[PDB]
Amino acid sequence: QVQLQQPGAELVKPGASVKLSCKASGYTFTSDWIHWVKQRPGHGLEWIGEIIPSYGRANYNEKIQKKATLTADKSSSTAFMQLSSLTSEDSAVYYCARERGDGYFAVWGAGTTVTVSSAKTTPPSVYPLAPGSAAQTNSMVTLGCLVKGYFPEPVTVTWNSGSLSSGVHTFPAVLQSDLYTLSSSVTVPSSSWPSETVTCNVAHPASSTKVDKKIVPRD
Amino acid sequence: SALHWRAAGAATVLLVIVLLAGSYLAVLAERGAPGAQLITYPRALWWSVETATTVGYGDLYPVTLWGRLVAVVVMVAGITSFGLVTAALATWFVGRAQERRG
Amino acid sequence: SALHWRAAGAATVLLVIVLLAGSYLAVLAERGAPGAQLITYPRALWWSVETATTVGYGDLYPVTLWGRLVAVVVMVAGITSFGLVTAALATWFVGRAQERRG
Amino acid sequence: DILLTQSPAILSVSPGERVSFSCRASQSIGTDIHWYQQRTNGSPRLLIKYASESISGIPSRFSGSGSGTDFTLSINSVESEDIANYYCQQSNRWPFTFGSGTKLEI
Amino acid sequence: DILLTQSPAILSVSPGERVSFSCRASQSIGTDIHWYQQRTNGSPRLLIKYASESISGIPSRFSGSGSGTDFTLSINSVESEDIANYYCQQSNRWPFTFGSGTKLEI
Ligand SMILES: [K+]
Ligand SMILES: [K+]
Ligand SMILES: [K+]
Ligand SMILES: [K+]
Ligand SMILES: [K+]
Ligand SMILES: [K+]
Repeated sequence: QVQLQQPGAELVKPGASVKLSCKASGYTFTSDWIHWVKQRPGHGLEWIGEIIPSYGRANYNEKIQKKATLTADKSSSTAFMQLSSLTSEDSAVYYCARERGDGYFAVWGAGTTVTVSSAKTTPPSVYPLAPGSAAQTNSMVTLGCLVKGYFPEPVTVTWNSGSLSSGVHTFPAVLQSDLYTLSSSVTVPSSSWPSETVTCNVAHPASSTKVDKKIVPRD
Repeated sequence: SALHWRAAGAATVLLVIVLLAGSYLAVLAERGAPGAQLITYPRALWWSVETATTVGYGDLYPVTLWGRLVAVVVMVAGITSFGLVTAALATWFVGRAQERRG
Repeated sequence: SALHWRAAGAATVLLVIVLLAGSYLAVLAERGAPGAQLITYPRALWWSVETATTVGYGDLYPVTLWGRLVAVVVMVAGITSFGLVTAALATWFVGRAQERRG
Repeated sequence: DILLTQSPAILSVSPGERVSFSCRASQSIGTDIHWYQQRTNGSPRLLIKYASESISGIPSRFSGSGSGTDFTLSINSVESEDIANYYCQQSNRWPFTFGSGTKLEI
Repeated sequence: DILLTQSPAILSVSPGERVSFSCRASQSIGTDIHWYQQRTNGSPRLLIKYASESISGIPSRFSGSGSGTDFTLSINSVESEDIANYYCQQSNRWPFTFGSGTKLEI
């Protein structure tokens, strides 16, 4: 089971602060250290700091402007990272990771996507992508779903609640007028559809929404 | 049993506790200090032993105030423990020699 | 109290004085020598302790004649002090064992 | 602090060919180097610890070597799933640091 | 004796931008580096000691980092009063030595 639980995303207005959480399960020792790593889009992994929950002492990267403050709640096995007075430079995915005091990160959290923007949150609209009536099918058929008008990133798209993985491509979002848009592609044998149902599941952490959109052939 | 043996046993167990506590406390004290190497528990335990025995190779050592204070406690506990075993051994030989005479 | 305890106490206090005097004197002796590292008081005190306990990591050490002479005094005072505590412990066990017999 | 250099930044290899990623430390760190794999939109995954120690769950294909300042992560017979970013990380001196990353291209 | 290298000799930055001064030692000196600020016709002023330790009276804007041979003095959001010469100084080995200085230009 997932050892480290982190929220999917956090939208923060410039100048404001946010407190990220990392909930641990699995074996826990008084000697465990919880680390936080920052990763901006298209860039590498940057070490931020660490904390030992059993004692509460925290250390921080001295080489970068100190934006973080680490704390830990022993009773809920949750580690926290307070980031304050943020700017666009602070937008990135923040991972938490567990180190058994032996130097390496055995396991990582899924990461929390933090977005620093003045824009307001907006859930995505999911539209179907079924072939036109004149498209000729081979032994395989390609279907899809359009996910537009959402903010901030990210959104998670799965097909048939995750049971359908092969032949799936989900394209990177494009930003236009403070809103993101992307489409996801799925290919199944032409014979299996529509007899066997095909549905995409779109989850948007920032708006706490998750919707399904069944793909059926055009009239 | 006799006092010198009990004290030797007690000193040994205590020494082991100081090595364990010292290893843990050294890492706590040293992380946060740029350049510190005494920062993972397994080698700190090794470090604590070579410190308690007074070998001091120089492969590992504390650079911070508290790591050094922890080191001093480890040194003194080690010296005291082995000194106490020596003292127990002397007591044993002395008692026996009296016997060989009467 | 008894002699061995008084001597142990005296040796301990004396050792602390030698560590303090030695730290101060080592810096005085080493500054002026290119490459010397035993040149600020806080680490010299640390150096004096790991010298008196005979650990000798090698992170710090004297390079000048007087710094080394100071080091020798620190070494001997440390060895003598801990040896004297061991001797006091032996005296304690020996006295007690006689009692356990009569 | 220890600078970890990963060059080249991108490696193009043909399928089934053996590949080697390089990681150089600014100073000697024994074998205190660990490797992570991060696929697109995924989280980092431990591949090798202390330069050459295997992690359960990781394919036998992955191996590591080196000590001192020069380290290598190798893959015998690359396949599509190995397309990702690879990072080295040291735990010899505080603070822990990460390499700049190498992308694998097939 | 330890040679302390400060390059570039002059740094031009725009207002409110973060700045970093570099100081490199000819050999490893742990964290035994200290930074001083000297404004025109003024005396030197201690800004940071042992690479990253704060001095009371000095603005939170100033910070230091590094260990070994490479050190950095940083200023978050520069303003006019920061225009001055900046020097690093080591106390690891005798004799103490100073860097060649870096001028800040806005
Ligand atoms: K020794
Ligand atoms: K010794
Ligand atoms: K030694
Ligand atoms: K040594
Ligand atoms: K050495
Ligand atoms: K001895």
